[PDB]
Amino acid sequence: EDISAMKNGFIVVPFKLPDHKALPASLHFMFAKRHQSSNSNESDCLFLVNLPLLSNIEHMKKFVGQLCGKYDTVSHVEELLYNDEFGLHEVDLSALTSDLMSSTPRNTALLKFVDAASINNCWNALKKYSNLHAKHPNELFEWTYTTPSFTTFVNFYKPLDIDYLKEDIHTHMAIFEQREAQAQEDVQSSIVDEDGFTLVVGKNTKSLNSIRKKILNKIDKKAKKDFYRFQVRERKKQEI
Amino acid sequence: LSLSAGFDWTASIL
Amino acid sequence: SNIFKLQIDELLEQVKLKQKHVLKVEKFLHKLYDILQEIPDWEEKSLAEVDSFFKNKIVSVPFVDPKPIPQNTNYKFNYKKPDISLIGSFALKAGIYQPNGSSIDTLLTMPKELFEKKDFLNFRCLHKRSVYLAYLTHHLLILLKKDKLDSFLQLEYSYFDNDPLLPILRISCSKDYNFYKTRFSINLLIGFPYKVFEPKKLLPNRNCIRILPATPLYNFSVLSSSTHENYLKYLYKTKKQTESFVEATVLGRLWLQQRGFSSNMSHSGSLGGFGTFEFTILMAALLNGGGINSNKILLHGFSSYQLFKGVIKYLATMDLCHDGHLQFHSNPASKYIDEGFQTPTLFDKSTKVNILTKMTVSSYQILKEYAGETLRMLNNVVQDQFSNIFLTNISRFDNLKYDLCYDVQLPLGNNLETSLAATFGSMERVKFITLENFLAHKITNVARYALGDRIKYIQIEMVGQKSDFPITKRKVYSNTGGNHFNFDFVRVKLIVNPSECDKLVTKGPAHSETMSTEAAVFKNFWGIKSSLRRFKDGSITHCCVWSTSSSEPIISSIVNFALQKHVSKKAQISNETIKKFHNFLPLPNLPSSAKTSVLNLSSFFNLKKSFDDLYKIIFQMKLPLSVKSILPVGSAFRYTSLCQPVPFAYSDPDFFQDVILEFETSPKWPDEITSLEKAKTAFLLKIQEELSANSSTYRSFFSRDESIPYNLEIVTLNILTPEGYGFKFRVLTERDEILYLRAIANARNELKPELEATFLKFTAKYLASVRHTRTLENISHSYQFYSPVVRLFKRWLDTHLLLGHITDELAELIAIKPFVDPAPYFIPGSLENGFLKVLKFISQWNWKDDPLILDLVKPESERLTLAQYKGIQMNFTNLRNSDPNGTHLQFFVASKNDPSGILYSSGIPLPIATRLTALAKVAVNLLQTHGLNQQTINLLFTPGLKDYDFVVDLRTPIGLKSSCGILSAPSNFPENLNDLSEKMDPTYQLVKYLNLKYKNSLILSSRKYIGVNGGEKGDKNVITGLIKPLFKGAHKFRVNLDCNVKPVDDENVILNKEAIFHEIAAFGNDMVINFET
Repeated sequence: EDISAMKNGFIVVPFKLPDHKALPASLHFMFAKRHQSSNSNESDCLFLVNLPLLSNIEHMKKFVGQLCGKYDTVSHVEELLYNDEFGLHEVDLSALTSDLMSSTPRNTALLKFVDAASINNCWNALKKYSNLHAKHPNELFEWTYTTPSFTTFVNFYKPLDIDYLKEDIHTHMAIFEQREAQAQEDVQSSIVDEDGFTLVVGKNTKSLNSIRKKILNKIDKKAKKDFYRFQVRERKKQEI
Repeated sequence: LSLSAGFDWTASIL
Repeated sequence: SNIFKLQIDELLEQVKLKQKHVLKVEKFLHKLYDILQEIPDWEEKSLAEVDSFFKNKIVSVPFVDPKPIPQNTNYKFNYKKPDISLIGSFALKAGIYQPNGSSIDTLLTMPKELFEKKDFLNFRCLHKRSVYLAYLTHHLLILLKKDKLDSFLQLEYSYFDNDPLLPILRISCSKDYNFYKTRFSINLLIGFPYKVFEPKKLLPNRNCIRILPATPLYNFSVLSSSTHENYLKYLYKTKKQTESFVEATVLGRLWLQQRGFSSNMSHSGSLGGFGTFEFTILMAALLNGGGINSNKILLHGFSSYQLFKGVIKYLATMDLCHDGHLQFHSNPASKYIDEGFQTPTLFDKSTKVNILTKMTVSSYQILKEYAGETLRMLNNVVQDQFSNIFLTNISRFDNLKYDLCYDVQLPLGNNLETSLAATFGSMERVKFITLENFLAHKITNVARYALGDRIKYIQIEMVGQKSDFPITKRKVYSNTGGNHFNFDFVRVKLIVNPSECDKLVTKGPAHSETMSTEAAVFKNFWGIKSSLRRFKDGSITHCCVWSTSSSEPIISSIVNFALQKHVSKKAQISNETIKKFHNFLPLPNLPSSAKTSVLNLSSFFNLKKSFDDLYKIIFQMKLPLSVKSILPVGSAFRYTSLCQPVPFAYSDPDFFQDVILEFETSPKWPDEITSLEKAKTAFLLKIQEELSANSSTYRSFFSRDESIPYNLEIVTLNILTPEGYGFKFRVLTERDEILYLRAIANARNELKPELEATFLKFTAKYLASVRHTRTLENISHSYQFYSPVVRLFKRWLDTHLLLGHITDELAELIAIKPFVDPAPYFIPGSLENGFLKVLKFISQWNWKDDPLILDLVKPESERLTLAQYKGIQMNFTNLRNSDPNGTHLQFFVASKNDPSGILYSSGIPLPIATRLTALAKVAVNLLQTHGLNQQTINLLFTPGLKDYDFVVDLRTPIGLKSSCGILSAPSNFPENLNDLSEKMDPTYQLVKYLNLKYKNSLILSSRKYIGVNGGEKGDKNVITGLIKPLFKGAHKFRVNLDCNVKPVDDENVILNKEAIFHEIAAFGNDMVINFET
């Protein structure tokens, strides 16, 4: 309870659990640290650990909301990156099999903010929020665990809308055919290097990426033991 | 009553 | 062959007796011979005088029934010094160390002067021998006291080979002459001299009990009693001529004992009659001939393996009971005669003794079966069979050996009812000396005749029969018997024939203008149940008709009616163990479900007929690519669904049945995975479209599949068939397989093990799944009882929350092993015998060092050859080399479909894998400690649920049992297909997702089928969890902790159990009811 920050630097951010009849002041804790990265998409992010079940951005929009109201700080969360609660998107099978259409830890995610003024405002609020558990646990915020995304996830057995699928299929093939057409023209366009070397492309070849991968993937019989004078002299040597 | 077996996590029962 | 030969040697040395105990006992009985030499002689005495002489003595003579009365006992009694000699396996020095213990046989030969020529009549020789034994016991007892050995010697009578007519004195040592540590038993055999009685008068056809009917049992008893030393001499000559005789002898006694076969009498009911000396004398008979041309079948130069093989082949194929018998000369080449005596016969012309007299007809067939099935294993070259042949005891449990067991409680059991005693009569006392011998024969004939072809083999056992009785008493005393009948109750055990065990009508003789003798015995036996019927073929035959039931087989009704009508109208016949197992199988909600037999697959045939209707539709439909084929790959298509298919019962987890659709090979398939699978949905989307237009009576909807990891574009078409069945369709294409191989090659070295796992699940559903149905569906037919046992086996896994981690196919492969590989047992022919066999195998399966490999073939091609066999064995060693402890892989299940052996047994957590063996072990131990009974079965099918760290109870809003098609109900599909989810159980999906998030910390499991194991209304399901050792204790805090925890110190955290309970509760919503931690 007295613990506020982890020695490695991850601030503890408590949360109050619901009142459910099956579960008759149990809490849930985050561990958070400011995230630094030269990457633009990962810039202005807050590293979070031990996220609850199905924690979407709308959850983050709430809790920054009460923190903003309580501490009168202006903070906006732009998105929640690398949220894979079930590790489902860990490997991009589309990227591995081909490059067209896809040019590309656990129990943690990156919380992006709109600007640096928002994230440092949130971090100051988070440090104060951590101090509450030692002094006043009662005023601790309460996590909902009910969201429109949660209801859709809960409703596992839902027949898919055929009309939505029809449009999604149609757009995807239209894009893929355009990319496939462009790739096939590129290989069979008499590619010549800067110095006048003409690349070779076999017929039916469709992608230059394929040609590269083939390269990555990938005299003794005509030698005569008895032809030269030295060859019979050595044979005579071993003969006797 | 029931059949209850002590849970083994080292494959010791084998 | 060299592997076997060394395996023979290891067995001999392991069981070889320790020679020190030979000297210890040789020290004793050598001195016992001196005690005998002290015993004085006796004068001629009448029964009146010997009765007075024995009136006050503690000793009482073991008179054999009928005891000699003063009128018929006019012949006198006398004792004289016998000629002491040593007989038996110890004489041949073929003896062994037996943990249960062995026996030493010593013969005391009466002087011939104590016998008249016509003393083999009316038990005359029997009674004088009886007093002869008693006189020895009296003097031996006092002399035992004088030498001070009585402190540690206990004396009692016993029947020789459970022969009521040959009581003998049995000497043991209780805890210098103390031979208790030797664990040997000196038996004094009181036998007659050689050729006292004309053996021709003692032939089986002849009679010796005046009342004429022959007396084969008594004629053998006295004649065999007079022929002991001759067989002794006869066996030594052979022991010298062939060097491997003793080795061949010790190999068989293993094979006799493991099958529970002994030299004891079989007419009483106990299985036996073929012992070592039957085994050895068959050798010596064969070593001097045995063929129809009197040519030698066994040669003296043969080794132990060849000597054993010859007799097993000899007994397996030549018949010695009905058609054909063998004759030999102990004192002349043995010749096989074609004529048979209708009883097991090995005539000895030199001694005029049939050595198989004690061998019953019914037991002989089981002997002939056991030798034949071993001969097939003996000829086997692919697999080593030494352990099964010699180092596996099948005699432990009667249920595992015998398909059905029925205990018959006879009336008035301190003597049998007057009617039952009256049935014994005087003529049958001559034929069968004891009522136990006759009554056992009575049960076999009526039971054999009543069942007929429905059964293969029948055994009648007199449970609670004793063979040893104190010195103070004349005959064995049973608590129920009251000196009248030496048994508690009769147990009727069968080997059923699955092909015709469930036949509704028992066919009989054809009708004729004059009622034939076979028709005479036909109509009388079944009485009112007998009658005359006609059929479609136009044949007019006498037949009786029974009624099928889902709780008991037809065999239950036949034996109960047959025994009661003929044996005794008061008999009580009960087999509840069958009935409980039958009830545990879910009862489908179809018409006449209760009357349907457990072997009826009528529900399954109805399913594919509806599929065939859809099969015709899909083909005639025009598509951009022609249909290559539509392949059903479902559980109900392979006859393994736990609950039988029911129309409109869409709450069943197995309602939507997977089917593989493949089109003509085309070069236009997308080269990218997502475009390919989306292109597949477009093809399915057409199949939905003009199916809806042309066939509006069919309803359809689309669903997503996530079984294959990282392939999220899979969309399956669910068709709701008008007959009321659901089918799931997924499209298969050649490019799909190679694209997965492309992903593995392109994946980073660290990610390649993950991608190959994705490929493993893909082939498990698409490629290997097709093959699995094709073999099992064809293999299921001749294995009629495989479908019920695998369904009941699946039920047992679900009760214990194990199906969530075990794939459906693995449960089938483990469950088929007793069928494809029945050795050393037979193929299961009943639901309990098969199911207990599956549990027995899992209990004794050492999956870390022993692989499971099955020949999915029909009973005796596609059989595993030597090259294929060694290849799979090479695979197991390689995987175990990398994974010795078996943490990554536990069960290695392989076959022709799966040569890798990891296809259907990958991803199972090590904890769960140990549960299957741990639960199986305790179940076997429970059966040993307490016999198979109603209480034990109820335990076998109820879950403890206490060992789990935390237990979560759930209830669905509505009962799902009715909608699951289970009879303790929907008749049409809902108008809005959204309403299907409202009447379904999501807990299986709830647990699946929660494991993956908590894969590194927790293992949650639940009951897949809630309608079967969810109580009366089928709504109660339970989520049970386990905390791993690492996260159970406190850990230092790190980013890679990958667990929900609570800080305790500035660098220490502990598992967050309470929030996980809340996390489960919100995820469960209203279904969750209670939490037990």
